[PDB]
Amino acid sequence: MKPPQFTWAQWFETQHINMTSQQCTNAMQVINNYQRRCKNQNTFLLTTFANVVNVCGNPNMTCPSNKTRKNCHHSGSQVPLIHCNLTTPSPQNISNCRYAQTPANMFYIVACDNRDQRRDPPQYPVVPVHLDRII
Repeated sequence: MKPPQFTWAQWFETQHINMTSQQCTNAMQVINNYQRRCKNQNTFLLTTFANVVNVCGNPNMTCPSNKTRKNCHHSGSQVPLIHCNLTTPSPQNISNCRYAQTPANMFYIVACDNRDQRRDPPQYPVVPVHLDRII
């Protein structure tokens, strides 16, 4: 779920780029405090926002998660990543939700769209809006 103060691009950056600690339990507190629930699984890509914007310039392909959508783009190269998995729920005290961490080196597929006219910076006309698949 996206909180209202974020554009889709800003929420993508928060969930998948800005890993605020190398430890999943700490990093996940940010996502979970914003969306008011402990997310069951989440991938952080060890790459830059600018690098993902450049992936939006690669050829269009069908999104693995939706046969009807053609706004997806393959990374071309692999990147390091960290996958976080919920081990310990706590729906009445989100702070005490714990995670495992799994490091890997994989390709990724992102969905991209035109930026939010009012709120996204003009610097980037085309932005990532969803992490569709890791492969």
